[PDB]
Amino acid sequence: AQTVPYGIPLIKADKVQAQGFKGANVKVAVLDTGIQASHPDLNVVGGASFVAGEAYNTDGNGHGTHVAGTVAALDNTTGVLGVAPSVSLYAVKVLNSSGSGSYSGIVSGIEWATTNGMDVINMSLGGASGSTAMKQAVDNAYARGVVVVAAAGNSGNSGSTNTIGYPAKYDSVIAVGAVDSNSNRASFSSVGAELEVMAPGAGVYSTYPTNTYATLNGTSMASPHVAGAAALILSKHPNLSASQVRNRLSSTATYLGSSFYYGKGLINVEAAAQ
Ligand SMILES: [Ca+2]
Repeated sequence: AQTVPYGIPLIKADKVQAQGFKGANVKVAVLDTGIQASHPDLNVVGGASFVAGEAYNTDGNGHGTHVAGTVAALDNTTGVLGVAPSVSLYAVKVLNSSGSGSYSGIVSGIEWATTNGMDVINMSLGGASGSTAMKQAVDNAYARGVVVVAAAGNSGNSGSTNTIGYPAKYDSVIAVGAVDSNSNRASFSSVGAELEVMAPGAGVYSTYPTNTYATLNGTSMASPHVAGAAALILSKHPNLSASQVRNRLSSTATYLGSSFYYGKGLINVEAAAQ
């Protein structure tokens, strides 16, 4: 039996898929802790590792495999279902088994993706400080027509302070916040002026290391929902530029409240791709 995470119906991804658009021919790269490529519910086409001692196709953490599942868990009779199950999946390992990585390793990942013709880049990661090299790698991938999506951060609320991390904070990157199955913002979801859109990030069920599925909380689970949506929109309107895809996302977002806590609102892929 194949389970369908509340995340996909909530963003209306099920309606677009029903139309026949599943992200086919779109190249999405997940910049994470890698992916357990042997997982029966995932199809990794390629990737690269910029972390010493670890190949791109193994996930000794779980984070990468789970984020990858949210974007493209195969549409079969088992496991879960991704937002864009027909996407071309690339695993770019920029974080080690402990979920950490260096600026250089990440910059190399961003660069590799841009150079290898990735259409969408997912970065479920963030740090308190940015780097000018990271800022250029991102501004360029975006300028080169690549859709860059990043988790906004799990620093939650803290008085009236900006808790958005990098690279989510850079203009060429879409900062994704998290909400639960009731569309209520999750208390851990970072807040700040740079917040752009919200997506299911609380209790999301997805693929997990050694042929299984688990549930996790975090803006990291939210980001892959927006990356899968970008891929859906593109599988329908191949001619759109990254800038246009991104605008359709924030323009057709279901208003939830102040932009500081929700951005433009919960994404609606049916409205964005129409
Ligand atoms: Ca499946």
